[PDB]
Amino acid sequence: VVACFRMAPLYNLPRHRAVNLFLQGYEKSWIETEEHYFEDKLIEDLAKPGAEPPEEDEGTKRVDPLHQLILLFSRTALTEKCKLEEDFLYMAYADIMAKSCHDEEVKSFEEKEMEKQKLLYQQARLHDRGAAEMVLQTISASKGETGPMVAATLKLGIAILNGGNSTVQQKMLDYLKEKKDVGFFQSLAGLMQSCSVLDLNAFER
Amino acid sequence: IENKYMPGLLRAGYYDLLIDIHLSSYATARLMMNNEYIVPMTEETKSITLFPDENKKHGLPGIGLSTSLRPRMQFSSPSFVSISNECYQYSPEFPLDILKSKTIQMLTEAVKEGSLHARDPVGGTTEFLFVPLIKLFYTLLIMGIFHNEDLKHILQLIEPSVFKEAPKEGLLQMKLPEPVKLQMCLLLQYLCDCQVRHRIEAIVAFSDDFVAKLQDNQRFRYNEVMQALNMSAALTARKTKEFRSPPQEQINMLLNFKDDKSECPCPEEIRDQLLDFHEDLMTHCGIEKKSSTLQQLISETMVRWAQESVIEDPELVRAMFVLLHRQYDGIGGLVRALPKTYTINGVSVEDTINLLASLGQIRSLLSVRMGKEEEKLMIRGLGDIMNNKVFYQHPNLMRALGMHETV
Repeated sequence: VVACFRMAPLYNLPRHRAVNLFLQGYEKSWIETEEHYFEDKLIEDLAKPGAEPPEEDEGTKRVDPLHQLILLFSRTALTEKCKLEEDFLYMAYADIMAKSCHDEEVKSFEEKEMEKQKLLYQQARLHDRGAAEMVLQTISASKGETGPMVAATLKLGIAILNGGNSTVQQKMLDYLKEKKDVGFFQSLAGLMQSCSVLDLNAFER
Repeated sequence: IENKYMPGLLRAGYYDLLIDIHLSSYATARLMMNNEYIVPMTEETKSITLFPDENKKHGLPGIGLSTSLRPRMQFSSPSFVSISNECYQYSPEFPLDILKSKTIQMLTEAVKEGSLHARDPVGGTTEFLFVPLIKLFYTLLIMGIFHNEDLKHILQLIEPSVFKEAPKEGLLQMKLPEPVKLQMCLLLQYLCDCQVRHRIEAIVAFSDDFVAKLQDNQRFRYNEVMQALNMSAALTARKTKEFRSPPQEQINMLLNFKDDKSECPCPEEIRDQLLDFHEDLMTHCGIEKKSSTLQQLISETMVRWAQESVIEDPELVRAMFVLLHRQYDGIGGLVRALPKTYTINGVSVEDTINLLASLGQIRSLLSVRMGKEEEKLMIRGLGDIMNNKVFYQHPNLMRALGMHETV
């Protein structure tokens, strides 16, 4: 009975306060829930070579925009820094690339082979341009610090490694062997110690 | 500014000196406050709409009626003879209309001259011809002096086909150097920011009537509940649970008529209003053979540049891909702008603008090394902010402005 007077409904609130509250509520309830799927088309248009042989280049095959983006990210990872600074561009485009790969009642064998071929082609579009080395370089530069950088890099690695991709596994193993990178395994270990578990104190509090 | 036989290095130095002396401080202040939206509740604000006319075609970015509070222009006299610190404050005065006319004439001439690919660019190179000139144009446009027909003409110069009101090629397809492309990307990002500001203002305008009708029906429901309270005491508790839930919860529950669960006690017409406004907003954002829109134009231009040439400069690649992601993730602009969107009453406009000026001073003096006069400025600005009634009345605005982080 006294609750409605201890705290008033929306009609008692001033116009501007209610307007701000409605803006926040509309944002949270609608804008995130509205979802559009553009990753496949984006990563395919970026993969398309834009008529390079028609263009008056008279030279070797120029690198596609997706390859240039992957090279930019790889160079940023390889650059020596005291800390792996967060890059909004990376956390956006790595998510886009991972979505493009994983792209997700009984299925026939021909159909299942079809989704396998689709996944292989989508993983090829990325690990034919250096994504396998990129996802290792970012983890190595992380130096065992948990963050959104690793949270997106691991997702991209899983997306490109779905189904146990032998070509991608071989590419990562060869890259690690030829670079003799200890930082990758050091960062993996550090992430393992930084991983969290259940906390009775926090649960009780 | 105008001599065509000036050496390129001196031309760049002079276009830098002009910006630094006269038209840099206000540009910096407005650029810092560009990501914050305080929209007063005025009749001009209510008049704002997503689409200018009945057909759903985007208007030219920039032009229109914008009511968002922005930093105020005040320029000190160029007379430095007086030793007063009050007159030493602010930026020296300049004929900012002669400057804006000359810049437009200049870029108009440069578009025609460089298109023929002459062997004698102003300053000796296309970079010296374009990078400092476009940068002066970019600073003027950021400062916002360009308005209406001047912006229309400069948009025609940037791209005639896309911005045509309804064999000439705009700056976007001119085989531009990398430094020129970086400045063009900056201009395109500013245009996108203007579109996002227009979207936020239209959302605030729609809120004015939508929230009013929501409050009216929510109070009629309360009156019906309280008059039927005597009929059943058991039903009274579950009827009044909404009325005793916190106002944020009330907004959240009344705004669930999305999908088909329909748990909200929202009238059908109130549901239809937002169901139409949200569709119109998504159409404006592009979520749901020429490009005809800035978003499609940028999405074509960035990919065309990347396919055409291997961009050597990492910053150009970064800017191009950031802009492309902005075009392809328009909902992201909303999810990042709305949490920084605040609404104030008309009476509080003067106090809000004074508080914003004080905050602008406090935030802009972050970039200078600490000193005694800066200590006095910090203390005085903090005192003014404390004295402002807005600081007390609107803690949410204070938190969204990131003021505690600045201190």
